[PDB]
Amino acid sequence: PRYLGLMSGTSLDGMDIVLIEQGDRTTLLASHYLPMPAGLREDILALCVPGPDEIARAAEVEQRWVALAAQGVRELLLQQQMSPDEVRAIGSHGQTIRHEPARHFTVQIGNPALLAELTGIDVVADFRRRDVAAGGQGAPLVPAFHQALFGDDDTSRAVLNIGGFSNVSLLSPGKPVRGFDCGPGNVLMDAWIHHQRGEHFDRDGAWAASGQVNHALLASLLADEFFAARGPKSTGRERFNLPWLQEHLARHPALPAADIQATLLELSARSISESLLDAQPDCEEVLVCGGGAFNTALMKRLAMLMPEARVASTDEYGIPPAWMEGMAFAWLAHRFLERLPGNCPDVTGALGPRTLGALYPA
Amino acid sequence: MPRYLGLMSGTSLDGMDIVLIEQGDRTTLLASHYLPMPAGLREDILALCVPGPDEIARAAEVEQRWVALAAQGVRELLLQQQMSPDEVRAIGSHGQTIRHEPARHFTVQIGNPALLAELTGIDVVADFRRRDVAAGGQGAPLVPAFHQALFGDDDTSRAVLNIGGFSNVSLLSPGKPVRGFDCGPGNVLMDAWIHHQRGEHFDRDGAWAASGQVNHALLASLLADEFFAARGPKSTGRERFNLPWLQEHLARHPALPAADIQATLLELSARSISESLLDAQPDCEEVLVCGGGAFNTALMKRLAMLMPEARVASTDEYGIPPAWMEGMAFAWLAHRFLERLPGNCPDVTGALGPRTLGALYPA
Ligand SMILES: Nc1ncnc2c1ncn2[C@@H]1O[C@H](COP(=O)(O)OP(=O)(O)NP(=O)(O)O)[C@@H](O)[C@H]1O
Ligand SMILES: Nc1ncnc2c1ncn2[C@@H]1O[C@H](COP(=O)(O)OP(=O)(O)NP(=O)(O)O)[C@@H](O)[C@H]1O
Ligand SMILES: CC(=O)N[C@H]1[C@@H]2OC[C@@H](O2)[C@@H](O)[C@@H]1O[C@H](C)C(=O)O
Ligand SMILES: CC(=O)N[C@H]1[C@@H]2OC[C@@H](O2)[C@@H](O)[C@@H]1O[C@H](C)C(=O)O
Repeated sequence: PRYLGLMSGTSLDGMDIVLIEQGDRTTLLASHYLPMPAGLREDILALCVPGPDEIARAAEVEQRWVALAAQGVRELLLQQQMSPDEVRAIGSHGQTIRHEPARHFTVQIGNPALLAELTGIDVVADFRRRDVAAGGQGAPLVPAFHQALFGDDDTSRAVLNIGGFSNVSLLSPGKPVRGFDCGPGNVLMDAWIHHQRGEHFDRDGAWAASGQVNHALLASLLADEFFAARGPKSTGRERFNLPWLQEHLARHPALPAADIQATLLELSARSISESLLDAQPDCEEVLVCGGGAFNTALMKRLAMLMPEARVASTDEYGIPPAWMEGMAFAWLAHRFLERLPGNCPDVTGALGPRTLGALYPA
Repeated sequence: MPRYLGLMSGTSLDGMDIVLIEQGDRTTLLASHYLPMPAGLREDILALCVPGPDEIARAAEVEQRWVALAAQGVRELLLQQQMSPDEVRAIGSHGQTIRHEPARHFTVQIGNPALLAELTGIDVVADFRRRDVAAGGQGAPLVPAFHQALFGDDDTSRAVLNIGGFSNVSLLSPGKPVRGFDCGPGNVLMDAWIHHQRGEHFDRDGAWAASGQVNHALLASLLADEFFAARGPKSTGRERFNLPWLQEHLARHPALPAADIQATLLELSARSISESLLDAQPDCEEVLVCGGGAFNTALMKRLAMLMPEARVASTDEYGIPPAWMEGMAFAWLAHRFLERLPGNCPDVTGALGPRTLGALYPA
């Protein structure tokens, strides 16, 4: 059977649409990227902070989100010369607008009934909430998929997503899959360069690379309680955001903006490397996915901070780093429909294995 | 002959209805259980029915408590019936409407079905309205398909009329597609007015209304609302009919006695039902009344007088308790989802066509 996966992550760069075949293997068949319209991007970011009239605002924003998703699905199908009927189901994450696992809730918008109506394909959606209901963080969910791809008897591996947020899957032989969110990935580097220069992101980490790390600031940032925590943990824009950074910056006289950028890159690399090696000290291979894999400067620093391990993108292993998250949700649709568990209890802290998501039939 | 639970909490927020049916060749009400709505939860839910601050966080927390209460209701029914959760195929859960905006193409029912599934250990089918809305429909009312299944009769033009917080009718005309719509306020304003004035949750038997005098001028002004003039598919809710709405009209006429305003509100519900029902189904022979309005003696008497051509009676007279019809309908829709039989009526909702309604959250 073939499955579509739809992901729109933290970074709000665009929508990912993937087509896989699931048999004994998971094979990527096709992909399609649609950049996020600037208006829709702003309207989603506006829902990530508490504000007024959120029920109505969210209901309208998610109509536009779903329409874009359905358009992307249509475009992939046309490109591949396939009918919808050839696809078993779409696995749709939706869009996170609030993540408060401490308060036992997570909010992904993306009106699945409307996605089913527009695409003519069954939709499996709302994957995180059964994990949270069972006492879990609800995140990260990719570890079960990372296992399916890269679980190796002889090799101690970390599979590292660097999206807006970073998260790692620890694949240790003869051990439960573990993992967690490491902290910020691209989110603060993207925020800072956009705040300062109106750029979307820091191309190849060049701006960061042109600056010097500021020790006082780095120490300030790394002392956030999130970094000290071990075991299951998940985060989001609730914690790591421009106001948070500004608060730290206020405690010292002004710095060059590129030094701040440089420190933000070091924050990402340090929080990742230290949480990864704290959990899996005998790691021999770090398999990097997400768009952070294209930040040359970041990838260099990760290799330096983890000299024991080979740091490489998943491309080496036949999986494009950009499409890993899309692939995961396609996979999760399959897991739903076969009634196999989608969470990893030692990742999320949930009471046990759970079937994740909900079916909206065409 | 599988068994389904139905879980419903309507706009009146009086409480939570849990039903158990068997769905063989026909629908059989096996059991029911009623939970009063805790006062704090009722207020928290109402607070979400009007635009306000921090709604995403407030709704997420409120629904935790709604689901916990629903789950305890399910447990209590199963304990009373000496049943295991494994004996139930699925729960059909409407959730709780907090916003209904058909003209903006959205409707919002809270009630975290994944948590409901976790807590009950029973498969949940929820989120019934949004596929109909997706297909261009009102999303409401959804009972007509169930009403047709229960009471469809090729000999008799019947109307099945729910009088809850809001009123809605199912028009079962022999040889014709099922039609229907919300009629207007049911109990919502009579409840709101007596609570506003005296702190009562409802006007028992419509005795307070009956003591007052209908104000014909005020009545005409209320019935002049554009909603009442619309025909075909239409749906409404607290967004339209609420205390501010009444008060804008009250600031037309002099300082009326509160009992006269209550009498007027009763007549408003009676006239809006009678006028819309008769307009759509002049041939109506029987009006079968369900929902809590069936228990308002004064209202039922007025409906009878305003529709002298039809036999007006509660569904009790036809072997379904008026109180439990809605819960039964959602249990039935869980069934329809599983069998992939359509849940909507396009000539009711205005949708493009028949649709499978709801979403499955497996235990
Ligand atoms: N050439 C590059 N140099 C530096 N950073 C890059 C480059 N290309 C992409 N990025 C970063 O990667 C980010 C987007 O990665 P992505 O993995 O799509 O994030 P996401 O949206 O949070 N996750 P997803 O759901 O997988 O799309 C951008 O915002 C940039 O910060
Ligand atoms: N004895 C009675 N006399 C008068 N009114 C009554 C009586 N018993 C119940 N009611 C009314 O019935 C209402 C509740 O009916 P119910 O059928 O539970 O509505 P609901 O389902 O919550 N609303 P909705 O979702 O709009 O259909 C109460 O708020 C009262 O107004
Ligand atoms: C609540 C939420 O949307 N978390 C995202 C986010 O983006 C990265 C990281 O934080 C991860 O934990 C999760 O996404 C990926 C797809 C996951 O669940 O594995
Ligand atoms: C949006 C919404 O929840 N509408 C309710 C309300 O309560 C009565 C009436 O207005 C009806 O249209 C509907 O409920 C019943 C259960 C229905 O869908 O038939």
